[PDB]
Amino acid sequence: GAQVSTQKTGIHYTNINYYKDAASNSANRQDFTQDPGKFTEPVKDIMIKSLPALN
Amino acid sequence: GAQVSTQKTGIHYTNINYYKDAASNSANRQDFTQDPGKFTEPVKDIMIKSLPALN
Amino acid sequence: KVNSMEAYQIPVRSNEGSGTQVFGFPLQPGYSSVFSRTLLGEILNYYTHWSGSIKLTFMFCGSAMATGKFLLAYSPPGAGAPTKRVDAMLGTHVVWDVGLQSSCVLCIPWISQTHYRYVASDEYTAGGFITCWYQTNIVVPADAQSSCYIMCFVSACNDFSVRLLKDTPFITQQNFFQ
Amino acid sequence: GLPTMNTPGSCQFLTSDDFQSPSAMPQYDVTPEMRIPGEVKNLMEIAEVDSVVPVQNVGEKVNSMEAYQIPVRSNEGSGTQVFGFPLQPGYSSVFSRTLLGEILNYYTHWSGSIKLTFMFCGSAMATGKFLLAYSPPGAGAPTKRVDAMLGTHVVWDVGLQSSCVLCIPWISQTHYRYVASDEYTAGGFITCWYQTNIVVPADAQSSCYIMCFVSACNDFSVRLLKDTPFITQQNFFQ
Amino acid sequence: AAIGRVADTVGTGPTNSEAIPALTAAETGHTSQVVPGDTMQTRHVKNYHSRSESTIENFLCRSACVYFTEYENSGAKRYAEWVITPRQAAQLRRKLEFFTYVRFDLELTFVITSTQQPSTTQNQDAQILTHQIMYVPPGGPVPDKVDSYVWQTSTNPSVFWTEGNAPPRMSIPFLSIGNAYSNFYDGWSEFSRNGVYGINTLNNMGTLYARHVNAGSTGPIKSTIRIYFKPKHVKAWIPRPPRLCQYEKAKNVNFQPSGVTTTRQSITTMTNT
Amino acid sequence: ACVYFTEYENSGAKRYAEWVITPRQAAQLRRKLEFFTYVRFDLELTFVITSTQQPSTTQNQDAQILTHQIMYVPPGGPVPDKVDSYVWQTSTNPSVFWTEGNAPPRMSIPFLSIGNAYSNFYDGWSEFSRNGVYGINTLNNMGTLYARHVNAGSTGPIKSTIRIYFKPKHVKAWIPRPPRLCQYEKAKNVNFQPSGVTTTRQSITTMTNT
Amino acid sequence: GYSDRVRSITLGNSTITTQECANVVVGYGVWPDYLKDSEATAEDQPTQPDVATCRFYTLDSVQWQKTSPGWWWKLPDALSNLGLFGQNMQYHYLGRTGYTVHVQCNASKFHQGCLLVVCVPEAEMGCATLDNTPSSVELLGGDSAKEFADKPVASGSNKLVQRVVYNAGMGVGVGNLTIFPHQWINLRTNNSATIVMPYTNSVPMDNMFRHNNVTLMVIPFVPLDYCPGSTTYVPITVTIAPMCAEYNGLRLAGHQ
Amino acid sequence: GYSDRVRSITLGNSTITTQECANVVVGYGVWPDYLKDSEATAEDQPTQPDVATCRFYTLDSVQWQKTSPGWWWKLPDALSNLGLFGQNMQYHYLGRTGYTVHVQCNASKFHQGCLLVVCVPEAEMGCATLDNTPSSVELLGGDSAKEFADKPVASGSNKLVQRVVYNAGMGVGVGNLTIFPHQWINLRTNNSATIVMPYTNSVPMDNMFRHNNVTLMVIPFVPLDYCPGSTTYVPITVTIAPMCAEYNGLRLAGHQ
Ligand SMILES: CCCCCCCCCCCCCCCC(=O)O
Ligand SMILES: CCCCCCCCCCCCCCCC(=O)O
Repeated sequence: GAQVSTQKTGIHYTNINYYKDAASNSANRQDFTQDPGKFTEPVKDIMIKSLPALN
Repeated sequence: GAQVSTQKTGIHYTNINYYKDAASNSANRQDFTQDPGKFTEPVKDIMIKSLPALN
Repeated sequence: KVNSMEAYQIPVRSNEGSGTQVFGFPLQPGYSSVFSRTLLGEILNYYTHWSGSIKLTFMFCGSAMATGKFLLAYSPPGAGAPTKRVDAMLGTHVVWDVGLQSSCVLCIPWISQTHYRYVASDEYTAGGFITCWYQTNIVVPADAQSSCYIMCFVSACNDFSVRLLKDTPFITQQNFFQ
Repeated sequence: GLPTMNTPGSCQFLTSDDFQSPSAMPQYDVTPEMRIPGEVKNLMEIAEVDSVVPVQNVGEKVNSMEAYQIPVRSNEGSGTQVFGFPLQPGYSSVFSRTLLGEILNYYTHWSGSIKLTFMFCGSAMATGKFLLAYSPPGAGAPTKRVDAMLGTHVVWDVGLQSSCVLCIPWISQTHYRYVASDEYTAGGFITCWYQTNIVVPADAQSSCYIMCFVSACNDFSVRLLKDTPFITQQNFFQ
Repeated sequence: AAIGRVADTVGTGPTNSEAIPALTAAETGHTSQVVPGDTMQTRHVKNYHSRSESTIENFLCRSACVYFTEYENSGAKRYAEWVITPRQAAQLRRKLEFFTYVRFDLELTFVITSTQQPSTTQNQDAQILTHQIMYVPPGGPVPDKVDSYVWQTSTNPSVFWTEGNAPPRMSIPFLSIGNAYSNFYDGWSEFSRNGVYGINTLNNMGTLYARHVNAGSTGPIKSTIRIYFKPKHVKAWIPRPPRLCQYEKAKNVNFQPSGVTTTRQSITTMTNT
Repeated sequence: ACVYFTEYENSGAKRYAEWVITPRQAAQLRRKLEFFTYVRFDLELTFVITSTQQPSTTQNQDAQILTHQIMYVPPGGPVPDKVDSYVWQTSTNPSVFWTEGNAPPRMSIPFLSIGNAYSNFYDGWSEFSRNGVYGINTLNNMGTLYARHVNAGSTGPIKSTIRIYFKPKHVKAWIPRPPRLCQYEKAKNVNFQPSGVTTTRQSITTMTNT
Repeated sequence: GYSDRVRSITLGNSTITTQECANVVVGYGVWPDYLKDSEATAEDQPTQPDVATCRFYTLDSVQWQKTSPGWWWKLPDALSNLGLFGQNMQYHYLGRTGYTVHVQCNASKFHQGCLLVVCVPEAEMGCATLDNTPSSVELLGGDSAKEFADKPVASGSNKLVQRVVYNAGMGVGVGNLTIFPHQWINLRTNNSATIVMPYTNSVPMDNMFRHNNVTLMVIPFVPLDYCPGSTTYVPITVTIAPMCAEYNGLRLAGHQ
Repeated sequence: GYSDRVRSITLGNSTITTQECANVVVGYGVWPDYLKDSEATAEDQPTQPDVATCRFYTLDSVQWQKTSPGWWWKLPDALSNLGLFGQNMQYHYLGRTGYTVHVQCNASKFHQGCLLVVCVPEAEMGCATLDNTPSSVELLGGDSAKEFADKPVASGSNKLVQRVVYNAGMGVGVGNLTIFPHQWINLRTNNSATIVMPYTNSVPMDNMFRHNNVTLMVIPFVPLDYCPGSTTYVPITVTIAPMCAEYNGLRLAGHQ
């Protein structure tokens, strides 16, 4: 049982893990998740862009 | 998931991409498209061979 | 001043005129000493190409009683850096009026002939000039300091990206540390 | 000829590799298996079995059964310490050569609660109560009974049930501890005290012994396989 | 958009309301979310730029030489030894230190090269060299000589390599005793706040030992072993300011006060001077 | 196509090589690429690394197998000043390590342009004043390549040559142009020495190439 | 969380902000807009530079001194040399525009004064010498204010402007200038003044050099005043942005 | 009738109020909370004093002088001697907490300055002498700020801290301290700064004396300044409140 993912472009590729340890697998170079909020905007009260930050 | 194309002749071959980047794939040696018009014949008014080019 | 908090201070004070430049640096998030060591700049320096708009947030740290308006401007390359206010306002700009809202943003829109720019220096990849001017001079009352400071924050926009991973010039050594 | 391309690691010989290799005895018929009592599947099966701890390393005693004896006797007071060793199942000389310790010494990390079973080998007529305690690190080893009872403890009362257990709960800031010594991985101090001194009748020996057994609990595990320091040589034996 | 695509530019027109995207208050600790269209008429732009090369994984996933020593055919130093650490090299160390805590598997690669030493030995005829790298986890017997029993490695993991072949390589799991490798540790090793201080109180990654297996020739040969690290399956938490001052010592963050940046003439000079 | 090659030695003055990346130092490939104004393609890189023992008076030489290191430094990155500079750490710079005897090292490279296509010609300047640089070279900022040995090998002196080959893959070309007629003169511009339109012949009636 | 004191205006590659404005006065209720086909005469395809011409042009500042009588700027004119808006004026016979006029002037809780920002359409001016008419050089100041006079201007065969402030150089009560789109910058509560002016004229389009359909005037009714200690240089800056600018009758440049 | 300028926080028998705060920064978006059973190792029943330990502890004030470089406090430490929170640290091997850090500092419409309140997790510090590591006494100030230096600190076989402010004693750009939960007290608009910090560390719990997972730093980027007449002593007070404090591994007291 192989897997089949998408390559990087502007097609797919096949992968078969050969080792009993996950540590042996290739890198996870395609995790494109993003969550800036944790850093930019860690305010308790939501700040609405178009509004004044203070009133 | 491999692919299967036709070889050059006057039969097929199997291909499996092994890398995560399309840049790593083999050449695209079988694109036989052709469009001479862009170069030979870039006239705005269609010129009909059997006709006179000027009248 | 690079060896003190003063490096992060932008001098502003009441004058006997307006139009006076307040500062001016280029749009070289990667190269210019102004940005190069920033959070944004540090990251850029691990890459070869960059693209995207940039935000320059300006916080007025004068006193509650101090007032005034400044002209934050961005002039794309092609001509020289504007030398007079009347020439900078001909470009992309924001007239910031100081008030209860301490900070104000000058969004530097990514205008460029190519999709990406070099993080390193290169005139093809020229990015233009960012300058500030006095729109209507600082005006404090008596008993309120007439000389103030303005801080400048920088960060990337949601359309910012970086390419071609490389090593930073900013870190070096001569022998394995012991 | 299938186009191939060797990668780093090729041709090497990792001691812990795991590959297939041709048999030198093609079609050899192995001897059929047989039911042999006591099979072992995991070393932890062994580490869960009590073994007598040598609490009394003191001097020359290590060369006699005395190493496994814990001196207890009637006193003219209570509060007296009876023993005290650290929680270093791997390093401390007290544990290091134990069944548990021997195993730990083939690994780098350990985790889990430990059981210290104490058997009173006095005489049927001898009585008394002891305070078995475990003080997590952070402060020093308790020096008085009144300071040890402030920690995790079990007041054992000797009686028909000869043995009593002090379960040393795995308290620690990390999931695992080093088998080797390291202060980050500090494990605390295990001490015993007299709760109510030994009290025998006449014609019954007032000086006794207490044995100490150690074994792992069901939440014990070990990681990172390594070689023991406990075995060495200078030349291939003849 | 496309998982990793970047935001597209929303076309905007003339405004004249009381909406104030441009006015905010940095004191909040909040970073402004303004975009071009907020302070100027913009056109619409379908942006296809990806942030693929900025993932924590792609950023830390490149082999990096973190150290290297040498051992010789014969003489005094016949075998090498190195207390494992990523802080002796500055390149990789500065990247990892971009984050407070980190977790990852590691791809190890070794570049082993030999060089003939100058001597006066007649007719030298070297045989192919075979090396042995061996890892000794904290607590295990150490080799005291190139022919110590310890190189038996009944349990210690070790690689045997022969010059000419591809660099030896192997994967290593996330070996921390904790839930993540710590890059910084503002604490001590003793509860009295004595003993060691800083990152090095947590480093107990054991030692690496290299040696030849055969002497090869009658002449003297020196071998260099380069150790490369390559983080795989990375997870990083709490980003921090990038290292500014050059590195001074390998077991602590000690530095020599540095200026905030390079200088320039005046706050009006468009040049780096 | 071999687009360039330099050498670096075991010891001495030049112990490491360096080359500002360019396809215009070789004439073969350059004339083909210049068949079109703009071009876009990925590139298959191949390196042929060979060594040769230098003549000296060193007694009993006994070379160990050579291991080389090629390293790419994108515009803006620290450069090596000596064969043992910290820069060869390559924590981030991409680099290959090769050992003599093995097949030529090889690797793929994406279309690296800052624009939507590589430009083969550029009738413009680098300055808005129409000063500074002129021509194709104002766009070339492909960085530098650096080679070196990793080990000295023997006591004797050895010289190594590194041949760089380019192979365009996934090609797209636009606006064909006349093939280069005049021989190439310089690598950073189209400067030429006026040439005749073709070889000659006797008269417009001669069926022979004379 | 909303205050009419705050506001922001974007036009082209330029944005303006205020944290102490009044409302925003919109012309005669009309908002600028291009010329409708049923209201045009010029038959040629007009040009609408849009972002290139309808942006914020910041003029030369001016000092408000305890005695300043006031200033004024002819509008088609005040920008005739600024960017492409000017270039289009020079190259075209016909032009048509509206403007977002923004007058800035901050002081402090301790200063005082009250300016009158007003857009006067068709502000024909009088002459000091009753037998002549002011000269171009005396009326137009292009991007640099023109000052009003604290007191009358003498006759004497000159082509000067009767700049007496209380007469607005038009021979009318200065205090009746309110029938024109206006706002008051009263340093006490105010800080800026914004006025959007729709194209005004008796014809669809007109030549931008030969005619100045609107004239911006700033005139203090309550003079600036502070106290020893408070800063003394309180400038007044004017920013104007063309709106829906159209140009017809293209030909060779030059304002000849 | 609602203003984000006003706010009030209650934790235990203590309440805090502000009429001029900014927002409230919440850690890395995470809000403090006890340790989940699937994330623990310490097998013993923890102790949650709650109201007795998670209250507002007000530290020693500090004077902000026109030249003050800045201050800092190691967090597990700054409270190690305050109330039962401290008593629990002394009596337990393991502890885990988050904090609501509140930095107060009022001035007046006439003063000026801008502090940078920041919570730096794992703030390991450098030494003046490159061969040693700062001593406990030089790093920890427990409930009394530690000052940063206006200029470098000399070497010379001592165990001092390289307190040079623009380097935050960590060898990094002080102006990049923003990647950490922070707020800015800009006397002009601000007046206090509030930051809620979730427990951070590479392990579920840790010993509170041997380790200081967070370090609070206040650093003026814009120095205090006023005028003859305005008061001169402008203090800065720090109040910190533990949140969801848990303790394991009970034993005899003492921070030995
Ligand atoms: C032949 C087997 C070799 C095994 C190589 C083991 C190397 C261990 C690597 C540990 C990685 C980086 C950790 C820094 C440690 C710390 O400071 O906590
Ligand atoms: C070890 C990594 C090596 C990487 C090799 C990178 C080589 C870059 C090739 C660029 C290609 C041809 C471009 C001509 C450039 C121009 O004139 O615009």
